[PDB]
Amino acid sequence: QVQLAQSENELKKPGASVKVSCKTSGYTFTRFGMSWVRQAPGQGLEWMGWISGYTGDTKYARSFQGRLTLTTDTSTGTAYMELRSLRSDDTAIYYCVRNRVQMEVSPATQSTWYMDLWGRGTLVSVSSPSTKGPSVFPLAPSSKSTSGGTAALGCLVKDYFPEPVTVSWNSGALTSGVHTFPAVLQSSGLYSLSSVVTVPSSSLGTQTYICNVNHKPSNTKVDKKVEPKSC
Amino acid sequence: DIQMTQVPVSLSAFVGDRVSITCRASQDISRWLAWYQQKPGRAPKLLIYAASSLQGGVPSRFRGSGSGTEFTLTISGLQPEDFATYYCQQGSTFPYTSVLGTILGIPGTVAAPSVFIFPPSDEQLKSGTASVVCLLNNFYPREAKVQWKVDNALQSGNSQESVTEQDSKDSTYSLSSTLTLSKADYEKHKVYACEVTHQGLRSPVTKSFNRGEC
Amino acid sequence: GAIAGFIENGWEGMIDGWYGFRHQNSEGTGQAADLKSTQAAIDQINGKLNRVIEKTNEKFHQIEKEFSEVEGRIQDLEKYVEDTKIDLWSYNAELLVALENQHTIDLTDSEMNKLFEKTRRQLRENAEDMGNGCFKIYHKCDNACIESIRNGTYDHDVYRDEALNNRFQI
Amino acid sequence: GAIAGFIENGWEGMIDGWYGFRHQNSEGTGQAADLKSTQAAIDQINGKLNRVIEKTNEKFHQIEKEFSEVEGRIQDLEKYVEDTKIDLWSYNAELLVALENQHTIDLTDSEMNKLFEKTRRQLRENAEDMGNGCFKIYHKCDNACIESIRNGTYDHDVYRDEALNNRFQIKGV
Amino acid sequence: NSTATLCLGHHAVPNGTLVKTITDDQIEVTNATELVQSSSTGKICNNPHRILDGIDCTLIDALLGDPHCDVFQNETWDLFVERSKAFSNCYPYDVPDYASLRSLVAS
Amino acid sequence: NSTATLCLGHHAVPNGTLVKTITDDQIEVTNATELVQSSSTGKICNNPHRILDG
Amino acid sequence: IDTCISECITPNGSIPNDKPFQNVNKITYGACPKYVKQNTLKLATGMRNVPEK
Ligand SMILES: *[C@@H]1O[C@H](CO)[C@@H](O)[C@H](O)[C@H]1NC(C)=O
Ligand SMILES: *[C@@H]1O[C@H](CO)[C@@H](O)[C@H](O)[C@H]1NC(C)=O
Ligand SMILES: *[C@@H]1O[C@H](CO)[C@@H](O)[C@H](O)[C@H]1NC(C)=O
Ligand SMILES: *[C@@H]1O[C@H](CO)[C@@H](O)[C@H](O)[C@H]1NC(C)=O
Ligand SMILES: *[C@@H]1O[C@H](CO)[C@@H](O)[C@H](O)[C@H]1NC(C)=O
Ligand SMILES: *[C@@H]1O[C@H](CO)[C@@H](O)[C@H](O)[C@H]1NC(C)=O
Repeated sequence: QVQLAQSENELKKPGASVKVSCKTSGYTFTRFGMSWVRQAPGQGLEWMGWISGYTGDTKYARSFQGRLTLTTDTSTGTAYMELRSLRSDDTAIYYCVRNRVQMEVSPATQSTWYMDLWGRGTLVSVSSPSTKGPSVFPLAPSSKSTSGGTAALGCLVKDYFPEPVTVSWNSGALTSGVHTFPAVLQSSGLYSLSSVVTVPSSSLGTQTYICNVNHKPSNTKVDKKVEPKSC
Repeated sequence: DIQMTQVPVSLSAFVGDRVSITCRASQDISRWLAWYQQKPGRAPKLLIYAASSLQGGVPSRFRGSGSGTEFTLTISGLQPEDFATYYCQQGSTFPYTSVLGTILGIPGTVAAPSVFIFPPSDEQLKSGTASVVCLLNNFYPREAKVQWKVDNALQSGNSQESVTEQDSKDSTYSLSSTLTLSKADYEKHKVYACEVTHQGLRSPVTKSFNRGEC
Repeated sequence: GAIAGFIENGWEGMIDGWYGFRHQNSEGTGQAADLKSTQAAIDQINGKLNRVIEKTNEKFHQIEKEFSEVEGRIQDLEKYVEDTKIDLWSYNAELLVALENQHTIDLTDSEMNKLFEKTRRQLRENAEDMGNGCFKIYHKCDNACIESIRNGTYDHDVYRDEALNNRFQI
Repeated sequence: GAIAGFIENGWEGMIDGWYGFRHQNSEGTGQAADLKSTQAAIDQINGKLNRVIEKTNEKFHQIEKEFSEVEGRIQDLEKYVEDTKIDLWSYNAELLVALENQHTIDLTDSEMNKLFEKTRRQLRENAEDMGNGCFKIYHKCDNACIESIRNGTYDHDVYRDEALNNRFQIKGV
Repeated sequence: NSTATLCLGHHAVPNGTLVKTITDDQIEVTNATELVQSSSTGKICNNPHRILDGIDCTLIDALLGDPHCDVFQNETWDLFVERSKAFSNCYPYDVPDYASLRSLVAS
Repeated sequence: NSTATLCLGHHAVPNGTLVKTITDDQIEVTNATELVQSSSTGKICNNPHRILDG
Repeated sequence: IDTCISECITPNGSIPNDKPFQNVNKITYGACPKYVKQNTLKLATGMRNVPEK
């Protein structure tokens, strides 16, 4: 089995630099090349550069004229990328991809010529504020028995940084009707998101619903409950 | 550098339909292009290499065509797993270049949104900030207009929306608009409401709430 | 146990690359591959291999090429047209590989000579061409000195006085 | 501000010719084109350009190549014969240009090396190949001396003793 | 010692492949690839082209509507495959310019 | 100066034409000429051939 | 007929289209290699082989 194990997600400030690594497995690191491509949130793919596992020769994109540097360690067989002078725009998920064959003749009619093997990806976040845990708030069902037939309740995960935040309901018991929304960037530079679920109105009084929020960067594990407010 | 141009950018086709995606090159590529599939929340996957060669495990409905500078990807007999974002890539010369890509959505039947309103809780007012949210559940198509109204006072430069990706069975969308103000600003007005406009509704439906009361 | 260069032979025991170096010095013998010249040769072969298999001649409905019965004049023409086509393409195929092979043999021999001249240029007056694809370096060149030649950072002025002394004085 | 030769570099600021010289001496820097080597390369390109266009295929009455209606067996043959013809000529065209281009690139690179060797022959033991397409001339070579190298009248014996002393010295000759 | 030796060389293989050039019929090289396909699996791949097996029917028999060829009514194809075992089982007929009609319908 | 430097070189262009060879699909060259006619005036020349309009 | 994938089809069965030429059959369908009379044409993918080590 062939695998590309990447390094953990990183949080950095404007300026400075990052060094993302990518450990190779199941194939000879030499006799192959490595490409690096990134994807900004909601945007398409952007090719950054390529490096030979055999010769060490590099090919860079015009955008990364002197900001990107690709290096390699033949033994142990791992590949690195270094991006200097970081900006808010550089916030993206960075993929490491096996791309070309080296030390042997191979035509472009082969899958190996193209970007054959992808890594899971590595998120790097460039922002000025420090790591901060989320603030969970209760979202109660309003009005007279909501619509009448179906009801909705939720949890508001507000003010946290950086992404991601995991959320589940009743520790994975309640899945149907659940809608966890993608996070939105605030003016302050912090992230916020909401998670909701549709249930029968009759179940509000009898059934109990718990949202389990997890934020690994700040190590914040919160379990909050919501039911109709006592007016 | 070789600029790649993907034409459809956004696309809607129901299951069992045939759909065509185009990629035109700035220069002669001569067959050496590749197509990639990227499902939401996952990494890209190689679909076909060269002009037409399918990757191992790829069905057969996907058919690649082209040479020189004109290339196309067509998907026949659409299935739910085929709905993703697609990218072509030239491998003729460095620098290698991907594209803007084509997003694939599912057009089912028209479904009106379930509009709900939720006031800010008492824990939130302690922080000194208060947020109002208008929730739209399970609807199609995506283009839906949302406007906030505070005691008949126009809102602008104070709200942000978020949309979910297409879910698995009902094939509809969900949206959440969120308006945020300080405690001081929240204390000035009584009536708060969100007006929604969508193809499923004949008239804009309004869910509202008055402050001080539930 | 003298070492020999590319003129008389090739090196069977060499897996790291296509072209390389072999040395004999104060710290003993050694060997190393030249990776850039190796990949350069391969890149060229990839290029022509790609061109010969570029274009896919996609053909659908064509004329009949086999006949169960004797018809006459039109049949003879159909047979002639195809027989003509095949002979012409068979010629093109025979010629193409011959031209490609000759060129491949030349460009690979060219890479060897370019590497030899690159090295000759580095050593300047500190060495002499023994004629068998080897250089007699006229100064104490330890393993680090050899690597500097291989990675292209050899400074001849450092060893010039020592070398010129060993070359001319008898 | 060292000068560099032809190895992995070209000279953008060059209008008098295709190949040339660039120098650094007592009287400062300078540049000049080599006209004969330039014209020699061009003469060769003219030659092959002439040959590719030397025949004029004059053709008059031919077969029909477009058809308004579906006829049958004869039509299919006429289409096949022409489709075959076009494929064979399209191959010949693709191959010809490839072979001509490769040769043009080789003969132009060859012309550069011939000029380098011609110069190397002139200087004899009065200079050394620095390796970047340049010569280190080991004697005071003013503008007139450079000019003599360029116009092929350089007498090495005149500067031999001066040069050999500068080349082979450990401290004192 | 006071000197050193530096030799330059290229790799070789115990037994290489023979190829042809403009001057030589047989030159040994370290590696080569075949450019002529001479082998077949013996079977026809049902993908990517839509293959239609005629079995006992010919294209014309199917066109006219021979009783045992009724399964081919309104049938479509990319390649129609005609078998040698095929036979006619209707009214005896001839088709002047058979080849043209066969080619026409096939297209 | 007691010494001098003499470099040999060739000219170059800010932007050249791409051509094809036996090994390369795209190699930049200083100059090139088109060998395929792809344009027409849209009109038929009455000379040198005697043309008869039906 | 069999369940598998191949662009080129001949009366002898399907054949791979990886090579530029083929010797199987002048009759073809799809993206096929050009028919030639030769049964073998070897293209050098390496330098000339010399024996000593
Ligand atoms: C010949 O080339 C093929 C393809 O690059 C390679 O797999 C094989 O190992 C090579 N053989 C030799 C002897 O170099
Ligand atoms: C070349 O090798 C020497 C050691 O012999 C080392 O000091 C030097 O840094 C190397 N240069 C490069 C570019 O690898
Ligand atoms: C070459 O140049 C020198 C001056 O540097 C001049 O004296 C000599 O006559 C010239 N020879 C020719 C043939 O032009
Ligand atoms: C392969 O090795 C050499 C290649 O030069 C040849 O002489 C020998 O006969 C061959 N042996 C076999 C067993 O093929
Ligand atoms: C010259 O051509 C390349 C592509 O062939 C182009 O990208 C570049 O911008 C051009 N340079 C100038 C100075 O026009
Ligand atoms: C292909 O089939 C024909 C008969 O149609 C036969 O004559 C020929 O020998 C076969 N060739 C191969 C390579 O199977």
